[PDB]
Amino acid sequence: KVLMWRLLKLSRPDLPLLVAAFFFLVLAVLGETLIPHYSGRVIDILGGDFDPHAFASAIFFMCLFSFGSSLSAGCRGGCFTYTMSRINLRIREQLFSSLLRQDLGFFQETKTGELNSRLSSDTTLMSNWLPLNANVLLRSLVKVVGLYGFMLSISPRLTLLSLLHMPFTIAAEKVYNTRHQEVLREIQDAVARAGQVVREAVGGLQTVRSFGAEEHEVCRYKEALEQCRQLYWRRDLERALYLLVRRVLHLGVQMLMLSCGLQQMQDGELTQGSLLSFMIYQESVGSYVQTLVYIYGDMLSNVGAAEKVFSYMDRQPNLPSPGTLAPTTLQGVVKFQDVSFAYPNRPDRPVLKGLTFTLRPGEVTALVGPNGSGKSTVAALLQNLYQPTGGQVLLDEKPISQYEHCYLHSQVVSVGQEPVLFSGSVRNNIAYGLQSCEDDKVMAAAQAAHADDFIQEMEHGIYTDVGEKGSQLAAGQKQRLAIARALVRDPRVLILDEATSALDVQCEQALQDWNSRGDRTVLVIAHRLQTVQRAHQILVLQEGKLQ
Amino acid sequence: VRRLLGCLGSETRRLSLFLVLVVLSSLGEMAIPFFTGRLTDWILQDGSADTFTRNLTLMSILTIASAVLEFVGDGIYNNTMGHVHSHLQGEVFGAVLRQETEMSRVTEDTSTLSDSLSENLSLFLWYLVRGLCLLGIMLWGSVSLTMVTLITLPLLFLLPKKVGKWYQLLEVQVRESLAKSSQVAIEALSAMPTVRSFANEEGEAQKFREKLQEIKTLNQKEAVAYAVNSWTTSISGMLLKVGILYIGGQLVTSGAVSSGNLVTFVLYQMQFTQAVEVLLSIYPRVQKAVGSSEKIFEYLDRGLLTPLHLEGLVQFQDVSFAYPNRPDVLVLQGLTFTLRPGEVTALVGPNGSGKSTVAALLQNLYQPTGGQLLLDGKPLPQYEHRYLHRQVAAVGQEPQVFGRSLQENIAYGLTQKPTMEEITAAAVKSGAHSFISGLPQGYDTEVDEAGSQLSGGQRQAVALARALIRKPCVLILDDATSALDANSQLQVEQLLYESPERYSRSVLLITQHLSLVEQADHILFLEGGAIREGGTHQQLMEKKGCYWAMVQ
Amino acid sequence: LPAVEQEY
Repeated sequence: KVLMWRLLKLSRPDLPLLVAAFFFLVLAVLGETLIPHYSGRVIDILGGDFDPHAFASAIFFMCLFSFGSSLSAGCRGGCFTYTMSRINLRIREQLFSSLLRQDLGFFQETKTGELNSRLSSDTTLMSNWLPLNANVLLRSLVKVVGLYGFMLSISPRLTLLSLLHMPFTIAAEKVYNTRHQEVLREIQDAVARAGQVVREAVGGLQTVRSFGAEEHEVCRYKEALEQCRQLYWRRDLERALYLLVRRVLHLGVQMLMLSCGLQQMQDGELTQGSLLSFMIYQESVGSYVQTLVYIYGDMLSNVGAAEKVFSYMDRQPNLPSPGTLAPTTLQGVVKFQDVSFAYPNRPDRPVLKGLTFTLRPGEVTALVGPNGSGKSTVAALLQNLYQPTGGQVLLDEKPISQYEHCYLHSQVVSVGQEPVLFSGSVRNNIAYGLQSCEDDKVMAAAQAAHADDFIQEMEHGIYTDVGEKGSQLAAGQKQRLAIARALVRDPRVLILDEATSALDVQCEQALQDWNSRGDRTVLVIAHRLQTVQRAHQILVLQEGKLQ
Repeated sequence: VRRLLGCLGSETRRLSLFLVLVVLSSLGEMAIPFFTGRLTDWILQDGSADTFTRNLTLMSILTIASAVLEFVGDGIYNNTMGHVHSHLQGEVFGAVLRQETEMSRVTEDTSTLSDSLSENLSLFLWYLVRGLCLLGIMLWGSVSLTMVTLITLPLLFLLPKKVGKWYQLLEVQVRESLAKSSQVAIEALSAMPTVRSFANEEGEAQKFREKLQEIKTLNQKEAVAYAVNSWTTSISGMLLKVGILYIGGQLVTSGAVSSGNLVTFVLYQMQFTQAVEVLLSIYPRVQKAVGSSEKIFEYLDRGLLTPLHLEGLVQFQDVSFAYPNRPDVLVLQGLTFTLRPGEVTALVGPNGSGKSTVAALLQNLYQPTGGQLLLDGKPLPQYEHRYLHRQVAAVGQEPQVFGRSLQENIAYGLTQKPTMEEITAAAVKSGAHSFISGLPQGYDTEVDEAGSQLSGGQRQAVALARALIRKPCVLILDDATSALDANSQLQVEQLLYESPERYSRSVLLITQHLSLVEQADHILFLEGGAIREGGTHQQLMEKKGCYWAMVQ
Repeated sequence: LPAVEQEY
């Protein structure tokens, strides 16, 4: 389809290699198609005379041209495998960048396993089209056209026999290429069923061993396997039969081939040297003509894979336009009017229904009520992650969408009950997201979050590494890290979710007494009544409605 | 030493004939160039003396035999290969199942190691004989060129391997580094809400680029070594083709050999080049298959009574139970419980305190960790496995049914499958037919695999229906009260108590069901691995036992 | 059974 054009256009920044490599491709094909011509010339000159002046010259040029072909083949192959790399190292950069601009609901539906296969594995197929597949086709096509030129140069009467026979092979090749793939899937479906029998047995083995019922499980497998054996035998039998017809069809040429050549040889217009060049030409043409029709299957596979990537490339996100406002200072006043929301993947079930409330910098607001943990949506809605389906939210009496994305999250931060961490040093996770932060600033934030009291046990202090997804640290320590991650940013509107999990009242009061909570709005969400000890106002959430 | 050849004993005669067919085909193929030299010489030195017809006729027949005898050759191989391949799979599956309940990957590797070895082994057999027999006739043409050919052969053997070692290191390094680079991206995507929360969406792009530049410089060394790997193979193939022709020219001009004899060597040598290359190419693959398949051999080489129903008698003497994880995982000890037909009992205790093991021990699924126990006055292993399994049955801790219709899913292991209507009748007795009748074909409709056709509400009744199908003289259950509605399960226990099986059978269920708690004829409970409570809930509360203490 | 391309 036209999708090949966009894939082709992508490789244009690598012209200083493709143009040079394509030059070597021509210099490699021409260097190879000529060695058979001089091979027969040597043996023809060898017969009927003893002339070193002709013998030595013939060998030298034959050695030179094949040598040039061999050297160019390494260069031609060498350039393309580098071009394959720079294609692979550019799509991954672009594909990853495009994904990060998608909305959150996109990641809620799409599974990471699908994306990892899409990114890590499938993008390799996106680099084998031009550097690899375009070559084999072009290299073979120019060789087949060139070889038949030298075929015609030797003896026009004797080429025509090859032209008649060859379409029979491609007819057999076309049938076999599709027939064996069709049967292969027939094996695959039976094999998949056999694996399913194994999967069922292993997941519920305790039910099986309650009886001497292992007999029925092997009977399950032995008969499904019996289908596989019968389907297997059917396939390779056709492969063996297909080998036979092609093999005897080789006699369909050579048996006939020598009959005309030897008759011509006695009559004239042919010599043994001229014949041998043709003889080593013929069995090579059949190999390349089969490869040419063979590589077309890989053309569709790699191009077929392109619909997988470019679908995620071109998916337009549904987020609103990026904001631009960035006030010098923020009073940190948040007001809600008739806000309601439902998940895009689970629509028509408004979790929140027509809410209305207002926060002030000098107070503390607490959210209570189970709501099936649906109160977490307020934490997600306030940071402009999703959008209010009805109504709007005003921060400092302005639409939150108007604030610049980079600036907004430098003032409003949150800490969920799940302290997500990234691989790398502790010093990297505490100051995550910031363009640059001094290690002195982290120390005060670490002390303010009471995290410095334990991280100092680790090697090198703050520069100790952390396992991927925080595998190296304990949950109680992980919660403190997230608290420091918020306190180091000097936020103006804090959102703390379920702080009672590991942080006591005194630990929570320290966060509530900082410069980001001493005179700045802080939202605390929990289920226990301990928040009533210091919260200025109380909001109870029942069935997505505040009382 | 090597164990991979242990399965070849059952079909030795088939393979021996296969070898005979291969060598016959190998010789027949060699006639194609051998004659080609002979006809060419005949016409340059003599006229159309009709000698070509007889010479050409042998060329057609011999190659026809090779193709025909090849087909009859490998066709015997794979057909016999599959038969032993089939047996291998069932036995390996038949071995893994013969283990405790403490996994499908073990069948997966043999599912891909077998086909890898079975196909490559045939290729090696064909080309080695073809390579050997090609040398046999090539040596009959000229002893000089053959010695030349054998001398230069190790260079093709050696040099690509030395150069290929440099590539196979770099390609692995690029591939593994690329996986690490892609893995970092998934770490950000899997935690996307945090990333968008802190506006580091550009930072992750920068962190991804940094890990890709480190790979870009590595690729610039990958491509350079590609030329020398290609230049090595191409030049080595070339340097022999020119070498044989020049050494041939001096030889033929010396008069020792004819011009046609050189022609055959040209075709013979070209065939040899692909033969040795194909043979060497599959050597690492077959080496990997045979080495890896040795792990499979670890798994491969890892009573008089025939009761139709149990007699109901049971006893114990200082019995102990333990978890399969380790001997130090003992969870029960000092057991001395006994049972008789007609006894209704209930059990309760701390989670993991040997309750599950005792139920498994009562079913003879695992030997006691200590002490002694018996059933019907006889040891548990003193009965035929199928018959002993039919002597008593129990409902598992996770009620589920196999992927079969209710008319036939309950006939597992039974030597006589009951009627489909009777299976539906059993579902009615257990109450599962209320939801089973809602199936597309009622009891005849196949249920989803691993009990996915319904939730726990019908799964618990399905397990009871499966037990009701056997209707054994000894029944048992473990945590069945937490799988569905309590009221339905409690009535089910009441139905069992009211049934005439209350005298013709006995049962003891380890669950906190209220119906069994009040209707139990006897009971025994454990605390910390030792028996510390028993009796009915009301009786124990009246006796100021653990049940009365639980009222606090 | 003879041999049945990856070369660039």
